[PDB]
Amino acid sequence: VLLLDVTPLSLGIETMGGVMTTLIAKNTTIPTKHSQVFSTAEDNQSAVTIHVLQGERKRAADNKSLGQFNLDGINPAPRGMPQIEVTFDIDADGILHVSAKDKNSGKEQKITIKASSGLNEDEIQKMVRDAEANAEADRKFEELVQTRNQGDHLLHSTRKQVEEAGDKLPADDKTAIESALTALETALKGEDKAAIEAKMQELAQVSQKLMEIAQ
Amino acid sequence: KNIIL
Repeated sequence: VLLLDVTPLSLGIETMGGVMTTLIAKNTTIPTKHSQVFSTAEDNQSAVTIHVLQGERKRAADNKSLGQFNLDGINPAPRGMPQIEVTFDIDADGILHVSAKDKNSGKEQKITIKASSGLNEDEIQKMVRDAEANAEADRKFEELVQTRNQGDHLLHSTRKQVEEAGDKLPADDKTAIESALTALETALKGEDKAAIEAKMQELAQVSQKLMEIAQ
Repeated sequence: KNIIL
């Protein structure tokens, strides 16, 4: 009632694209416990890395690392099908516990990060500093990462749909679709949002008949 | 390895 313990910077994890995903927002009163469900980036993926971040920057590399841990024992499945629940728990003593539970396999991996960990009062105000200074550049980096993920989705999603189709797809359409996927997969390698959107345009137009088949 | 929503 005269003071509060609060988190001075956001706390979350690295997700696909090297983006920070926030679990506990800046200026939250401790104690506190928040959960979110994540999944696997690629097929038959046996493990995830849980990289813990403190900071307000969107690029994971621009935030302070507090540690990372693996959870393995993820049973083979399509990507985005496994449920990896991540929980950030800060108790009254200012300790952050982070868990990852595979909701199928019941398995679990924690890390404990002392109250003393992370950036000091000075480094904090610097971080808030750069966040506002590089809001623009961070917005750009985000909507490129979103584009890259939309592309990747569209790419993997189409390839699967091409196999389930088999003989059902006209040779012509397969030739044209496979060319666009090869060029998208190339574009995804690079940093040029416009060019990824261009290969995503090229696919939509040539894939019209493949889509129909997926019925 | 890597992780997504």
